[PDB]
Amino acid sequence: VRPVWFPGNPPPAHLDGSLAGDYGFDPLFLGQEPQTLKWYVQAELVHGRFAMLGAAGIILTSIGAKVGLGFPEWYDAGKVVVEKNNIDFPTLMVIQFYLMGWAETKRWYDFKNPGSQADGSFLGFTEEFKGLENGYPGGRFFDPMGLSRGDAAKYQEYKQKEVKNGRLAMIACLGFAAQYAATGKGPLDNLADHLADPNHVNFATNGVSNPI
Amino acid sequence: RQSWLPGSQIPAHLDTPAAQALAGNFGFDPLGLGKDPVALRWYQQAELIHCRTAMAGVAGILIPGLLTKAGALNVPEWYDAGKVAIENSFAPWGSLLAVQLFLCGFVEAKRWQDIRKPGSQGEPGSFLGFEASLKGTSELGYPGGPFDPLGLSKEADKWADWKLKEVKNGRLAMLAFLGFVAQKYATGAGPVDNLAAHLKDPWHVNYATNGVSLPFL
Amino acid sequence: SRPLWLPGSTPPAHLKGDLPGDFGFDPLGLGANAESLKWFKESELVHSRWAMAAVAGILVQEIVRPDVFWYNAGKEVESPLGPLGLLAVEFFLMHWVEVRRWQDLRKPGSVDQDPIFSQYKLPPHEVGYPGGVFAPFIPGDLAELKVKEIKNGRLAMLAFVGFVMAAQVTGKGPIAALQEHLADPWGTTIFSKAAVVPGQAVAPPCKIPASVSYKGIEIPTPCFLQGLWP
Amino acid sequence: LPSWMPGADLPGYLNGTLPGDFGFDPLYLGQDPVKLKWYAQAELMNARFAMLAVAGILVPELLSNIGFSWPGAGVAWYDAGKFEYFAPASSLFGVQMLLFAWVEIRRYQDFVKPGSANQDPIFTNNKLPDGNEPGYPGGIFDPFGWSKGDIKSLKLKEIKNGRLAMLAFAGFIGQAYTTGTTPLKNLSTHLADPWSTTVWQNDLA
Ligand code: CLA
Ligand SMILES: CC1=C[C@H](O)CC(C)(C)[C@H]1/C=C/C(C)=C/C=C/C(C)=C/C=C/C=C(C)/C=C/C=C(C)/C=C/C1=C(C)C[C@H](O)CC1(C)C
Repeated sequence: VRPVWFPGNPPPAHLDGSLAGDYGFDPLFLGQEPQTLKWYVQAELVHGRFAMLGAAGIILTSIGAKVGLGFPEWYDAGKVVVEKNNIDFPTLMVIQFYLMGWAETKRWYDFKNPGSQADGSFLGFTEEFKGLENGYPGGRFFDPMGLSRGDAAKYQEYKQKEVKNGRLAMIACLGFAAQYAATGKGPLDNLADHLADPNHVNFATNGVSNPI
Repeated sequence: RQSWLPGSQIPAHLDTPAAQALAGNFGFDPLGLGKDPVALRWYQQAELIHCRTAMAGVAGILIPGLLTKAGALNVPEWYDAGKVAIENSFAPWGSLLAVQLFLCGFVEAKRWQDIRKPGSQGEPGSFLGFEASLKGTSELGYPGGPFDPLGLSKEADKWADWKLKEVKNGRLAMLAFLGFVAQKYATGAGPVDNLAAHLKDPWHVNYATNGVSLPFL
Repeated sequence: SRPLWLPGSTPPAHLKGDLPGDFGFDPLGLGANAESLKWFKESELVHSRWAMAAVAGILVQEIVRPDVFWYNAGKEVESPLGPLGLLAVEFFLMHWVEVRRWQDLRKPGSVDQDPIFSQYKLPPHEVGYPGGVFAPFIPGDLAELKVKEIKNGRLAMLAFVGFVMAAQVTGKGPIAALQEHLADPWGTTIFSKAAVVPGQAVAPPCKIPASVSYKGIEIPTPCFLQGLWP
Repeated sequence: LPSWMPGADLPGYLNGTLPGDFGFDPLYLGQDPVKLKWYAQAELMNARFAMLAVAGILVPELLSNIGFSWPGAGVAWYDAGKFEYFAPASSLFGVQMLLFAWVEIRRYQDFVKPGSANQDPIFTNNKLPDGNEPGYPGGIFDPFGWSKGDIKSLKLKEIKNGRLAMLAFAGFIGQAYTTGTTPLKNLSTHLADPWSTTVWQNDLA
């Protein structure tokens, strides 16, 4: 048997175990249609990748912030980076939308037509924008070291590791958000605060978490 | 074939031997206007005329606009060229507009009757003798004879390339003129000065900063 | 199977024994693709050779001309040559050499001929080991000297990163650091300078300064990965 | 068999018939043979006007530093438009355009129909020989008895010197726009101190 998200319940019919991180977790049956499930697969992978990258950013910047280097904490870095160098806010946002819109649109229309961008329309590139699977766009640009086309079972292991770490990162970033909303301080500052007095500094003491 | 959006389903009316034989076909019809081949014919005529007059107008804006930053050709700004011209001129603007209405209506009537009937304007005795060379050249919108004096339209190997250059430069010209209008209402100076003020400080002077082009930020 | 690292273990299925100095060390599987493995082979060879030359440079530079801090040396040696001129000569010359070598990589057996003097032609080779005028003679045999060069290279690369951190913690050269460590082995190690406890964490102070004013326009000088030291 | 990148694949449409065929077209500008013909003729003409131009900028300045006394005493090459001639520049432009209209339209008439502009319209005995070669006229345009040798070598040489002169005149424009001085003075201050007079050095001001 597979390990299920809830030992004892059989897994739903549309979830089999061919995917990565497949634990049969779908109580609302949101992914019953195969196209909808395929789209949600891509959604989970993208959210996970941005979450991993973001939480790495938060943790590293906070490590640099507690030690006396002069880094701002993550709720202040936007203001001080825009303010301190010279940068006009809206032009930066607009260029963000330019580049992100270009690449993200390429991804969208590669989902609609699965092998369309490998035609040569972009400057000269062929078979380096052809996708490998759903949400795994491995070529020379996106898998430069070349891990996807060797050691297939070990590659399945890498898929499993990616999905697990991504989910952990997503709930980690949610942790950063709600944690800052509750305590109003930096995250690794909270880690050191809880690590100094574990029995008396936790969520059951802020007065905001449990209002009883 | 090229498409505007690689991977997008090209509509079936732009995928025919009749529609692929058109200059600058790139399968761009999100709002499905050209479902009627007659309507597509008429719209192609509209695109060609707009291309040609757009190129002429935008060239008239730019070339005096550029050369006035050099020494010669003291030309006023394009949004003030009329006033100064009419103060230079000899007649009031009403009579000039009337005369151009007449002299342009005659010609546009000609061209229109050639659109409704392809071999129309050449039939014996109609004009005083230019009926000889007022037929079409088998592709509507591209007449011959007294048009194309230099004979560039005779060789068959450069044909589609001359066409395609025309339509591409024309589309770019229409975009340019719409840009002239918007830059006039947005910043309040000549287009050459907008180019200079943007090259001088790119990361600070654009439409994210002019305070009108997007007011919500 | 000769020995292997962590002896008794099993090598990966893609490493067999064709290459010099392969011992089955790929837990990440970064050499599954042959087309990757050729590029990474060349990468290892080139990094090893640069590191060997640089480590010998640092040692001999300290030995012959002591009290010239190699980590500062750019702020030092400045000559009647301008630094801009030196940068130019380096740019053009090294650009030529690297482009030639890379052309040999991506298209094998093409750049073997001298362009100017059309008589001389480099003989056929195996990639990464050109030979010819690049090696006048072999003392010993080839297949052993390949192993020896890879071993001395990997050791040298580790030696250079050791030099960098050994400068960014102490602030002295390599041999001077060795003298300091032999002066008090129990008291001068990396474990004797810094530690992390769930209570508190302490790191060594950075000996190396901030932005360095070379010629007015200052060069910002950070230490590598400042915030994660012990 | 020479290349611009020894080992890299050359485009298929280049075959050495053109002078100086080194297989260089990373943008694929000459796929159609018609564009190849027009581009080849354009290259020849741009090359010849470049060579005459660079000669006309070197020789006056080279003979300026030696110190003769014709009134072209080294004024500039870009200050040739503020000098008293014996005619204002307007009539110069007029006569220039008339004569060059005659010559250039004649040359174009040779290019469109090769073998048709050979004979002198006025004195109808004088006629070019039948070695037409559109772009390489012959006859009195090769008056001193050359073209005896294997002319592919001389064509190759002409195109090489032409390309070098085109890059040279681009150099004159660039240098005179940036440093705003005369070019042999640029070579003078570069031979004064080669290590503190470079492009990277000057562009940091
Ligand atoms: C310049 C770096 C470099 C590169 C590119 C290689 C490349 C290679 N080595 Mg190699 N090696 C190196 C340095 C390097 N080596 C050093 C310094 C040592 C001594 C520790 C060794 C010891 C070693 C052994 C013992 C073996 C190899 C083998 C191999 C080959 C197959 C493994 C593979 O795919 O790795 C590809 C390598 C990379 C993709 C580089 C990864 C760089 C990562 C991403 C950076 C992160 C490193 C991290 C910061 C830790 C730093 C160390 C710290 C102490 C500073 C391959 C050609 C095996 C072999 O010969 O089989 C053919 C083998 O048996 N190497
Ligand atoms: C394609 C399509 C298809 C699908 O189906 C749908 C959709 C998408 C919707 C569509 C799109 C569309 C579009 C976009 C369009 C645009 C247009 C334009 C822009 C035009 C202009 C156009 C423009 C134009 C003509 C212009 C013209 C101009 C002119 C004359 C000018 C004149 C002038 C001059 C010279 C100068 C003087 O001093 C004054 C003036 C008087 C000012």
